[PDB]
Amino acid sequence: SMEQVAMELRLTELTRLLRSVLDQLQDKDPARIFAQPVSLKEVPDYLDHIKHPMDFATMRKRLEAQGYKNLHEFEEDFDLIIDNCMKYNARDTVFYRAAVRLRDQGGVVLRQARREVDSIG
Ligand code: NA
Repeated sequence: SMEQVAMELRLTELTRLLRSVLDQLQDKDPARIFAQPVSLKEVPDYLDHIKHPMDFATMRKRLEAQGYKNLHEFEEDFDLIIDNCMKYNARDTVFYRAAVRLRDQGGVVLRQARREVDSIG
């Protein structure tokens, strides 16, 4: 149906916007602390601590399968990246501090992204 096609065109346009949002968020992590999943080879106990791991590559795989239906879903995953890090790592570490910085800087990007997704519908 044409109704189905139009919904698919909306999903595709959301995906295009979320890709640009994701590039912008990832530029706020120049050290690439959040680029890849935490390795279970190098933190074997990780899954005893963190129930829902997340990272930018896993977000990008989901994005390219057009697996985000709205901004809320994408934000949930971004927040997991930050929130997992701040729980596993202590306040005085380079990791926790990189999470704080990504959060603060990412908040700006997401503030306007929420306006653009509303605005363009
Ligand atoms: Na902690």
